[PDB]
Amino acid sequence: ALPSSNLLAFPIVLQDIGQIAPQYRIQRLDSWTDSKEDSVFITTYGFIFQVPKHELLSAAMLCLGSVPNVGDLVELARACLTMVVTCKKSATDTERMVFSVVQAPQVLQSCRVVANKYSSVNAVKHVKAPEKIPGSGTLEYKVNFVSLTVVPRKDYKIPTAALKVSGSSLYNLALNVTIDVEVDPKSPLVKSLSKSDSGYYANLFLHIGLMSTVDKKGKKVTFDKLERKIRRLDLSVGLSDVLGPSVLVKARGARTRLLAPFFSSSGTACYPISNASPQVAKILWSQTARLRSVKVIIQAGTQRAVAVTADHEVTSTKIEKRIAKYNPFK
Amino acid sequence: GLYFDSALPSSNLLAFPIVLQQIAPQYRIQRLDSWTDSKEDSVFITTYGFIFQVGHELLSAAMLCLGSVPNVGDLVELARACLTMVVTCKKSATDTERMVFSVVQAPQVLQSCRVVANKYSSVNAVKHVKAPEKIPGSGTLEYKVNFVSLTVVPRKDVYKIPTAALKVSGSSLYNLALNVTIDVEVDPKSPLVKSLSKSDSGYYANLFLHIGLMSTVDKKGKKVTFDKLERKIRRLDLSVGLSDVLGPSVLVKARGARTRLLAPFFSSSGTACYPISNASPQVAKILWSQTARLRSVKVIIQAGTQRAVAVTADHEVTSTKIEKRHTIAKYNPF
Repeated sequence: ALPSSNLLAFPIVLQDIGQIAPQYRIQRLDSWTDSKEDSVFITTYGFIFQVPKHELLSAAMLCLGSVPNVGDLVELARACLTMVVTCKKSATDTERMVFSVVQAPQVLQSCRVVANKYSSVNAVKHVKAPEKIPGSGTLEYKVNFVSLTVVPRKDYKIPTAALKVSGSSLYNLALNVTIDVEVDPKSPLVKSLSKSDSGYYANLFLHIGLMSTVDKKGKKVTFDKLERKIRRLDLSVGLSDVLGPSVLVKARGARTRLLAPFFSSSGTACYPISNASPQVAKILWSQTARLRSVKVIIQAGTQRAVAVTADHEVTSTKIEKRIAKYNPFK
Repeated sequence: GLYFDSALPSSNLLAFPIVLQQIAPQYRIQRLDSWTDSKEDSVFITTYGFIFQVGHELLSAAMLCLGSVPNVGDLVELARACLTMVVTCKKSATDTERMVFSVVQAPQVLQSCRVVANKYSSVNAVKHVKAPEKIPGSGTLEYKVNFVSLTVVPRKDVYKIPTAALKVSGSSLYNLALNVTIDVEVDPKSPLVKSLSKSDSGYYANLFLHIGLMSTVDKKGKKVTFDKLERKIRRLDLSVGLSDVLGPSVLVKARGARTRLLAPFFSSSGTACYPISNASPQVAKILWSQTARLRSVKVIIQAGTQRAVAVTADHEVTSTKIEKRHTIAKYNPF
């Protein structure tokens, strides 16, 4: 309380039985290296209505893709509001929400969702409460919040398969991230979070790369050595919105050969929380948040071994500026 | 451990932490087998319980499947043994957050089930933990089993469709699907109401399930009509129930022959089983804690590609039979 974004928890909000002002935010990842070839990543947030004649079922999240870093950004956000979108349930291996673009301004025509006229997304990652969405009827999605992020050719989402690579000659590099969330203590959201005296916070565990267990001359890397490599890697970590709430990791120092594919050639990686942990992602649709702590953790490199081998904590990383505030249009 | 008030079933404590602020072990058995015996028969075992932090603090409800043992012994003694298990857990991650359960002690009757044979299982956390965001990614944690749910069925009947055959799409196919609504017994004071549909009777949950594929043409030439498809589907003679094999799941059965496209969506004995925790993790975990039964199941035709679904209204065809005997049943103390 009281940013207007809190309503994006619907229906898990106090007044759930029975448009207030369209908001927008703009985040630059690197305000010093602005280019016309940078991409503007655009996320919508809003509400699924049943067809007043109009019933509020759920908050929902719709990624548009990107557009070149061209034009005035606040007007690009205004165009996101005049978009007309319909959605139905569907399902493939899981429940899907199919959104259809009915109409959209010309400025949005080069992003993937608008170019394709549709988007089909995992419903548990994109809808607050899919159990609430009828399998039939006439449904509508109303965009009320627009969030744009300008990102330099840091392009860098690790392909999912590479996040699942594993083996007994490897360690799994991972981050134990805790996130403070601002919330009304009488909100039902509060139920699923931890309580400290510093406040309510969420826990996230995130796999960030891989390392070798073994020397150039066969066995075997000492912990001290491993931690020196981690230290040199000199991590910084923030919260962002880049097609959904996202964890940004930046190495300011060199990568080892195994860690190298897990970052762009400029030392950055972007992790969509909605794949990492879908319940944390949806919380952050609605509540302001910032990193409480980030500890870097080493675990064995197969889940079988994770089960029998204790984790090695090393150090904290800096917290690198994790984000924009929602504002009304003026 | 901790408590829950006398009015409601203990199974309702499996909502934790989604509860408004004494509990003994329980079991339930579902029989999908015939009354006679065979060694095609297996006992699938699901456990439900709580992850505690030792540093003794209750964090979240959780579910862990163990796999299956042969149908031998006394099933009430098999269930009792499930409580003797020692299980720790910790977070890990690959592409997604993982919960890793480590079986530290297990009784001899379980030694052949998958999770006990290996001494661990590593599961998608959002599907197996009510509130993964409340679990610390370090610290001392234990999984304590309090509910054990057994399902006896022949092995050949638990035909779960592999992910890829469920994504198979096509311009000249129809998406055959089920629109499933589920009545759930829940108290109105319970926080869980928020995410449910208000019924004239009570509360329901909506679930939309992809079930097979059908051709837009008749073999030897197009183009199948409103009426012929109805024919084929009524001939399929679909029946649908709930159960707890591999967690809360939807059982789907066809009495009739399958067309060439539908075949692989059913076993040679016309059965299929869809874990809800894949279709919808949120409905699945509701089902941990509340009793429930099918409210209604309509058969639906959508286009064969997602692109086309988006431009095409759903055509509702018929309802299915509801196996009134197969429901999300309640537990009994030992």
